[PDB]
Amino acid sequence: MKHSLPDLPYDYGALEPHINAQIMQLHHSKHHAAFVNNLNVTEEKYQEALAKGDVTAQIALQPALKFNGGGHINHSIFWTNLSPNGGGEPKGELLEAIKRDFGSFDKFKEKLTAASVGVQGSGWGWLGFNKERGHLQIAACPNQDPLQGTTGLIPLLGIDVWEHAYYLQYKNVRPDYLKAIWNVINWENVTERYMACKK
Amino acid sequence: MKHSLPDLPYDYGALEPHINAQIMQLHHSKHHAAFVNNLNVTEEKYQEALAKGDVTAQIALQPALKFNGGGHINHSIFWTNLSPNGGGEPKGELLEAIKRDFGSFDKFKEKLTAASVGVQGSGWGWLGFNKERGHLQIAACPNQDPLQGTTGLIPLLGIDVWEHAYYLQYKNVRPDYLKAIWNVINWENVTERYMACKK
Ligand SMILES: [K+]
Ligand SMILES: [Mn+2]
Ligand SMILES: [Mn+2]
Repeated sequence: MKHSLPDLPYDYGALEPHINAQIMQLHHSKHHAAFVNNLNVTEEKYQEALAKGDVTAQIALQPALKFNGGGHINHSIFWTNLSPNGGGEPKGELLEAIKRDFGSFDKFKEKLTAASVGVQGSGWGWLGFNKERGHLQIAACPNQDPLQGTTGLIPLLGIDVWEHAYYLQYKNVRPDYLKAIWNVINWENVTERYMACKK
Repeated sequence: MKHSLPDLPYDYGALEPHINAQIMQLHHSKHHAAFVNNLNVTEEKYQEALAKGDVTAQIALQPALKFNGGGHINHSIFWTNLSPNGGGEPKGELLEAIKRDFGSFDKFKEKLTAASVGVQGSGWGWLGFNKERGHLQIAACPNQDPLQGTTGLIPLLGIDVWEHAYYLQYKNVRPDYLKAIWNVINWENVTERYMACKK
């Protein structure tokens, strides 16, 4: 009934030196925790407004619902997209799809990096699956706007480019963070999400 | 709760020649009716998504909720803002507030006309009440985004500047529609809404 903060699947320092433990602890225990609690508060308000047929109240709650709900959706995926066992390249059908849709794994990395570096302000870069077209697709999302809820694409790999995802360690140089994060991508998880899209 | 299309407070031809009967009938029985019908469908989908804790579905439903819910809110106010007995100027505290906040009734008309003419695409011009500042305020809203739900201002008088509000009669010449609508403003209703803010 109530959304809950998932435990991080590894130690706060498991991704060093690529993402330091201070970032991981703040990002999970402060940023994500606030989204979950605030999401539950917003949902309860929305349920009351819906039962009363208060459309003005429903609409006034939309920014908080998308922001906190998206924050919960995005970070819950993000933690599983990273791993101390990550990095390198995927294999199997996901690697084949990457080569087919983007030319090569390196070209895909460049395209997702470009989308992630190109976010002006806060947001996310995504590798997604387009169910209707049956192929991979890159998109960027502002703030906490979640991929599937706002575009219909199924999320496979998300790169958080909010400043809190990198600033303590990499300061203003977002490209240094993007270079580092490729070393911890949990391709086992991305592959699982991809295979779940195909039937 | 099931939303319902409110009866129009007058005959479809009651606002002639300023807004013709064909427009009024289409606007109420087709456009507003569709907002009500689609709002009810969207609200039911939201009830299902809330019970399942499906945040992705909640967020995917937001555009339809704001569009149809806002359409229902906006048009329900709009019908009461007009009258066959309308036109002229308000009196009492509303006229005093208009003179105080905009300089004169004529200057207020210029400002609300300008905000309404300035909408690029579909939208609405509004005279609202700012509860925190305790004074009147003009704002424009895109599409069916409702005034109170998106800005907190209490709606007093709305001018629909979607093309369906005027096109059959005035074609591309939105300024002619804006000049004509002043002849049917129900200042009695605007006054009631204004006095309800100070009460
Ligand atoms: K360590
Ligand atoms: Mn984040
Ligand atoms: Mn309309």
